[PDB]
Order: sequence, then C-alpha cells, then structure tokens
Amino acid sequence: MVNPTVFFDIAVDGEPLGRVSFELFADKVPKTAENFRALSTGEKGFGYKGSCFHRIIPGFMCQGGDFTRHNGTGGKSIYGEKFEDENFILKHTGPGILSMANAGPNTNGSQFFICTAKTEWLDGKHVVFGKVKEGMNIVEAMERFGSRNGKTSKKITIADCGQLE
Amino acid sequence: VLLVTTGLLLA
Repeated sequence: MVNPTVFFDIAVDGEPLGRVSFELFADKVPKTAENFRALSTGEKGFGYKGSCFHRIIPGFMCQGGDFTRHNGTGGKSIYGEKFEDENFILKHTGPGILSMANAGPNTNGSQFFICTAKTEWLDGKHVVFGKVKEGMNIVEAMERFGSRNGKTSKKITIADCGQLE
Repeated sequence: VLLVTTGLLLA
C-alpha cells in the first residue's frame, strides 16, 4: 500500500495557473484523508471541482472547499453533514500543511486550508491530514490574490481535480 | 485573530 496523492489544477478567472499535488496521510487519519480524496475525485456525485478558494490571507493560509454555498458557510462530508475530529497526531509545522476548517469541536465537513506558514496556535483544534507534495510555487502565486481580511482580488478556482496515486 | 472557521468568523 501507499498514501493517496490528489491534485488540483488551479485557475485565476479561468486562466490556468498550475497543478498542486497533495499527499494524504491515510495511515494516521484514514477517515479524514478518505473524505478529502473522495471529494477530489467527485465519485459520490459532488465535490471540489469548480469551487473556489473564498478566503486567502497572505502569510497565513488559503481556504476553500465550500462547494455548496461558495462563501464559507457551506459544504459537507461524504459521511453525512459533519464528522468528528479523528485525532490530533499531526501539527501545523510549516507551509504546505493541509488542514480541516471547522466551526468548533467535531464539525468537519468539506472545507480545508493550506498553510503558507507555521500556525501552531491551531494545533489541537484543527485536524491536519496532508501536505503539498508538489506545486508549492502555485500556492504562493495564489496567496498574491488574497488580502488582509481574506477577500480575494480575482476568482481562484479548482478548474480540475482528481487522484494521481 | 487568525482563525479558519466555517460560518461565524472570529478575531
């Protein structure tokens, strides 16, 4: 066996930026990794393809995954509406960390965030489940379209996504 | 604040 690899082809107002690939830590957080994997292939009939990164804060993170309401109040998991925090084994140690956004204890859905810096104050509150494997330069380019309060200057969308491995 | 919530944004 081996951990799954998923990719996102990022676009800015429709123009292709590039591909970001992530390794999902299925060995430590199997349920959380599977949720993200399935949402990336779209195999349950809904998923990330075509959704946007609605909140980008330079020097902090890029947030996305709201494919239902597209504004941060929506989205859902492949297990129903929301699911528990699997475990807090992994930490937000640096840029490239993939972690679950939430609304408090045990409220994981589909929203996630890619760290562009170490964000240790989120340790034990947000479930870390993967990391950027390739394309960190693409995430950095995305960061340039963010702002202090999170509002993006241009539309950053997941033009395509799926599983590589 | 620098939080990543889904719904009600805090400080």
